[PDB]
Amino acid sequence: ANVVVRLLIRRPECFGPALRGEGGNGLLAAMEEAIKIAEDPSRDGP
Amino acid sequence: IQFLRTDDEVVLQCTATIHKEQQKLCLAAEGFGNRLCFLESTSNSKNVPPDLSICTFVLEQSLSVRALQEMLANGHRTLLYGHAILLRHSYSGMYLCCLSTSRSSTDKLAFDVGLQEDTTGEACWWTIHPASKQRSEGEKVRVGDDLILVSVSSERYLHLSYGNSSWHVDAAFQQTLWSVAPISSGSEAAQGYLIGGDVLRLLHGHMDECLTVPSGEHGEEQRRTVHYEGGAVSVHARSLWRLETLRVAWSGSHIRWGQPFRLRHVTTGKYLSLMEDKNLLLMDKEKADVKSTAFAFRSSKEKLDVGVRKEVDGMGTSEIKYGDSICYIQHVDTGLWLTYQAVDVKSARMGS
Amino acid sequence: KGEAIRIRSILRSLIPLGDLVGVISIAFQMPEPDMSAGF
Repeated sequence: ANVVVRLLIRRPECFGPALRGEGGNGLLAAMEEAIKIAEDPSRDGP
Repeated sequence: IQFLRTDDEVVLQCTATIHKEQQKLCLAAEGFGNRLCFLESTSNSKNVPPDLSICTFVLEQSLSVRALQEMLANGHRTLLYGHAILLRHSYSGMYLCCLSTSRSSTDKLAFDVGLQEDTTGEACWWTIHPASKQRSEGEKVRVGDDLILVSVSSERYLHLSYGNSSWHVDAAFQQTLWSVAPISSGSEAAQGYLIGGDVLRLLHGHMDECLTVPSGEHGEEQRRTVHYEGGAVSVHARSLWRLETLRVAWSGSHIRWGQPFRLRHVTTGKYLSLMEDKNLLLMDKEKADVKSTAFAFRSSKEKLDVGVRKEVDGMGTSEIKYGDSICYIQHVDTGLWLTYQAVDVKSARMGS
Repeated sequence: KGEAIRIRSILRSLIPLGDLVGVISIAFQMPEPDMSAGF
């Protein structure tokens, strides 16, 4: 667990861009947008 | 080749390449009034000099991770890689630590760096690592080596964060290179001898007067005027001066004759500037030119040697004392010398 | 222990609590069946 946390914090790109980074806010908006994408078939394989 | 001992005054600089322009930004701390640190512009020192007084830290202890964790669960050493250091601010006396709150909204996961009084906990300690593969752990650190400082508590790097106006160093997971420029080696500082970066004042042999400016009862434009005065001004805050040298490394060394240095007023924060149409006055940092505000101390009145000393990368030699050292101010541009006048006419001689 | 507390603090700083409560409170529908390839 310790080495996994250390590696994950050393390489922050492993976290989702919606959660981690200077862009997306976090898990709330990420999950809501994911639900909207699942509901809208325009963002999947036609 | 010079090793980094303990109890020595050092400077923490870094390089930032922003907007296709390189810059050398230093770590500074106000100390009193605020806790968090900020950045200082070591480069662009031609018109705006950096406040080196607050960019100086001292290393107190150099313990390993095991010794640190043991001491927390409970001498002139040599700095080694992988160790943990304790950076005490020279001016404020507090200790550099990793804060818990956040200020830069751009980093929703980074922490701020600032000063704290107590040395308890893991926040005030910083572990050192190299920035190159040629130097491994356990090796002795030398001058100019690129180092990486990691928080002991948060396990975060001392990162140089970029912002429009929030040019603030934080504790982020992206590393950043830091250079350590020594100022005072902690060696035998000659007692009674002039040392660089000191706060001192001038007196006369048989006049008992000191160089000062008018007090706060007058306006700032009147405080800009410079003169000599005696009496209770001999022990005053507005009578002190600081020798701000031009170099960023070893600026707290033995000041020798002829080298340039600005004369800063501690009370006003301005420098003794000179424009030829007038005499010398006080002007702020935002327009302080090197040639305009640079002065030196000669041991005589002649002009036998001007461009003789260029650069000495070391502690220097104990030459100028405090008591028995008759200096003479000499400007780097005009080469003039101090003269006392009689501006007060006989109508008001017995007054001020 | 100290390192365990530090790891817990790292996890807490990485993931905010209010975000977790909000994600928990979504109240998915309960459906003639439907497709379970969603939330």
